[PDB]
Amino acid sequence: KFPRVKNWELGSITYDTLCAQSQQDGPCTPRRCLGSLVLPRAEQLLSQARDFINQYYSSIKRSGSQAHEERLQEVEAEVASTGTYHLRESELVFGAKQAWRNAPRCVGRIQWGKLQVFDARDCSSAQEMFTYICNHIKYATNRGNLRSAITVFPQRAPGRGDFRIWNSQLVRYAGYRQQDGSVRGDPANVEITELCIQHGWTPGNGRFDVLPLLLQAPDEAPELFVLPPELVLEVPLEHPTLEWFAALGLRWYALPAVSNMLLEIGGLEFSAAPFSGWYMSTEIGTRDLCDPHRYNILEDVAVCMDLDTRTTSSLWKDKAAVEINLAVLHSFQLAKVTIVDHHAATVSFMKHLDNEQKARGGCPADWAWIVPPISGSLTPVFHQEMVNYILSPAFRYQPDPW
Amino acid sequence: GPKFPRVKNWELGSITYDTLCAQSQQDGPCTPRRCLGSLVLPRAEQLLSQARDFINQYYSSIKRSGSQAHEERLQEVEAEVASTGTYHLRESELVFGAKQAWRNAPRCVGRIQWGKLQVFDARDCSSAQEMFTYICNHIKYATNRGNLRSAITVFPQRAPGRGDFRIWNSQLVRYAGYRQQDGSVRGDPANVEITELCIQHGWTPGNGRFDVLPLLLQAPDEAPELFVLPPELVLEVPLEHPTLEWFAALGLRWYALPAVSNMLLEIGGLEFSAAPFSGWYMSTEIGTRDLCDPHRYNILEDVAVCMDLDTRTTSSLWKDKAAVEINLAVLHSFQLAKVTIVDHHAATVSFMKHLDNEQKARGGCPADWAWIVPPISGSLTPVFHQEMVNYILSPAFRYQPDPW
Ligand code: HEM
Ligand code: HEM
Ligand SMILES: Cc1cc(N)nc(C[C@@H]2CNC[C@@H]2OCCNCCc2cccc(F)c2)c1
Ligand SMILES: Cc1cc(N)nc(C[C@@H]2CNC[C@@H]2OCCNCCc2cccc(F)c2)c1
Ligand SMILES: C[C@H](O)[C@H](O)[C@H]1CNc2nc(N)[nH]c(=O)c2N1
Ligand SMILES: C[C@H](O)[C@H](O)[C@H]1CNc2nc(N)[nH]c(=O)c2N1
Ligand SMILES: [Zn+2]
Repeated sequence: KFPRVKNWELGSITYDTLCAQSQQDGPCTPRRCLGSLVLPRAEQLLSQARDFINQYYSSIKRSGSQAHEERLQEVEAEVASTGTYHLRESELVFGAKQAWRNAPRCVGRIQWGKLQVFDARDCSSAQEMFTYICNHIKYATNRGNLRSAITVFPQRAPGRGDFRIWNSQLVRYAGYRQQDGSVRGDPANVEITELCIQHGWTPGNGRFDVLPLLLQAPDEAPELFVLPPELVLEVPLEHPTLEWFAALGLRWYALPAVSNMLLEIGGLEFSAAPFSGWYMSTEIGTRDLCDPHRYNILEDVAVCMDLDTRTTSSLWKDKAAVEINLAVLHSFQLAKVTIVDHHAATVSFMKHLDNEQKARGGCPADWAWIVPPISGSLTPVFHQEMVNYILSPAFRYQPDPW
Repeated sequence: GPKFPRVKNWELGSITYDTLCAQSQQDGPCTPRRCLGSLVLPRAEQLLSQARDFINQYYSSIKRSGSQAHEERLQEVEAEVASTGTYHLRESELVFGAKQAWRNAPRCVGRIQWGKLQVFDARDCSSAQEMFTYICNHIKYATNRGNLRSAITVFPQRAPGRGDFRIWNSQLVRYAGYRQQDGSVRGDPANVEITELCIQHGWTPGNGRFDVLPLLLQAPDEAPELFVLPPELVLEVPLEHPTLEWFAALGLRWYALPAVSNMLLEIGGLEFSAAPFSGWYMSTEIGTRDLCDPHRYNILEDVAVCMDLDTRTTSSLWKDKAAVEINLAVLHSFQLAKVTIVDHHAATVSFMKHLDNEQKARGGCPADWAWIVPPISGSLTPVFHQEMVNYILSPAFRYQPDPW
């Protein structure tokens, strides 16, 4: 009923009691575990709303108070009359932080209480979305001293189409399918790149061309907006000891800003609610730059290092990957842009686990995502058993809107 | 697609559906409420149904399903259970079952080799002395002077009201761990308990970092007996680095033969409590887990100091750099000593081939992602990008709690 959770490095044991609060089923059954899958495939609104309002008044230590009773009344009155309701700004702020706190795949949750929430629910056009997005980027970037933020656009409504940001992140690089079937730039972005061109964008021809935004107001075709280049902070990549590295012309953007996820609070759904923090370096150094289906630079770098590329057992991939990760860290540090390495991040996540154990009796965590893509067992999270489950408020993946 | 789990590879975009999971007769620890896939230890009518299922599997495998020989074997199994409470496997049934248990092991990345397993039948064993003889024969055969051969030796099954055959050691070859006066451990901290148990049963201990442990072998209803492995039987590899000349001076070594000895082999409801098996190492297990785990030999800082890395800060990636060179030293040293070993890149490549093989042969492959993905360089290997479905099939290897 309550899972025992063991840490194999230290021998310590906890019991996860928080999982009993989960009201949403995941993909696993007693017959088979599907934990490694990336996307597994009024009365109800009212109970989700009540539970959320209960969570909110409990957080400000006012459970059972007058304000608590009357707010529940307002919610019931609104839902009974209209089939929906609306959150107060303070409730939205609480809800956004809780969705972050609840996110099982996020190693950065020690920071969960520190989040700037921009209320963009008064947005009525793709143009207004753009202005809000520009302000988010400026605030969050803060000349390299990154600040966590989320901008929340109008909720879904039974009648109409969603507000949507078509881009999966606010800042990404284009991928241009070449004549010879190869890709120039980021192969993950060929489709969105093609959509932008088809919506009137004049493309670059570089490996690191910042994509325009396609923003969608309800039941309208998406509209194209180019980010002012001064707003988009980038970091040229150099290596502390390998001089030829800077000459690879590699770079990455400062701000990791996820724009494709749905934010669910109290049964209400925010289909556009882009959020940003700061990078953990292995994501750039390992996944973005070294994934075979991404920039795939591993062999290039290894040849520059004069490593024997002919055989796996020289561990040329492992050596090149480490140096690339080092270059990312050195470069962001040099440019004075907030970044965290995987050792520091996982140490802080272990602290987060302990804090949550005391605060809530557990912490939903997805081990496959929490353990970094290099040097897994070198981090403390590798030796930590984790219990995974869905708590609400929650961030939810939504498929590309085309 | 159908009502079976959809399984995606994110590097290649390819999709399969796992239909094999329908064959699972045993619950794992997950529910719709919560996933427990990352936990190491998951929390006569019965016998006969497991037996029938296994016999059905055996006759399917030899293409005689529904035949007279198949029906007669089922009747023979039932009549034996009816009169004795148990039954016994034929030689070829044991061979099939042991191979199938390996094939079915979700945590094993080496399964491309599953059909090549030398099965030693030791079901005639009747004393701890004879267990020792069988184990020495296994080690000699498996080691083969460095040209390693996969093998399993199967001792008699669990029986009603009679004690088990048990090997107390978790592996046939492990190093001692000696608790020091200052609280530190000399040798392998993982083995402190077994080391102290060996001393209690009359072993004169060494005082090195790499002292091979004796075996504690238990025959039915007896105290375990102590047996020292003759040193000429235990092949070891001194560790050196191809370019860093000081590495050899560290005096590190590892043994050639990974031989797991504490797992239970379950076949058709029969339980083989002693059935040690062995293959060859994947290099990251030694280089990363055995040598670099904080709770094991913990040599990362030592090696990083020798490499002159800045160990005072995480962002120098000193742990990552040292771990890579230690892993390279292991591969290099085993290759130099002509002892079979496989790197994590070659092993995960072969496992992807295995997945494709099993997709065609059985419609899926149970696999534990957290164990298949190696402990360094995870996403540099193809298995990181492959979704995996985990479920329990029988025949199976199951973990056994220490007999103490
Ligand atoms: C402040 C610094 C932060 C760090 C270092 C961090 C770190 C990470 C990392 C490494 C991942 C896995 C990324 C991947 O491989 O795709 C992740 C995922 C995630 N993070 Fe955090 N994060 C931070 C801030 C935030 C914020 C501000 C939010 C929302 C308010 C958030 C919510 C999420 C969610 C929902 C995921 C899963 C995303 C997905 O499914 O693609 N994180 N984070
Ligand atoms: C032939 C070369 C082999 C290779 C390269 C290999 C590789 C591996 C690796 C890397 C692991 C994870 C070990 C750990 O981290 O503790 C593992 C586990 C396992 N292997 Fe294989 N293996 C091989 C042969 C075998 C054989 C012959 C058997 C049995 C017949 C077997 C059955 C298992 C089982 C049952 C586990 C899980 C053990 C546990 O739960 O502690 N493997 N293997
Ligand atoms: C198919 C699919 C499902 C899903 N849940 N998610 C995705 C995004 C993928 C996950 N892996 C790569 C890519 O995500 C890339 C974006 N990752 C940034 C995470 C981050 C880091 C620091 C601060 C933040 F605010 C956010 C795709
Ligand atoms: C508690 C517990 C549960 C469990 N299932 N397992 C264990 C042994 C642990 C697993 N992780 C480290 C240690 O096992 C160390 C032994 N692993 C050798 C694997 C191997 C490699 C090549 C060929 C083979 F035939 C076998 C402990
Ligand atoms: C198939 C597998 O689940 C998939 O490759 C996951 C593994 N772990 C991950 N972990 C993080 N942090 N981000 C990812 O995109 C992934 N991908
Ligand atoms: C907590 C976690 O499940 C545990 O540390 C696992 C992770 N993956 C592993 N994978 C392998 N191959 N061997 C192990 O011992 C472990 N340990
Ligand atoms: Zn699961």
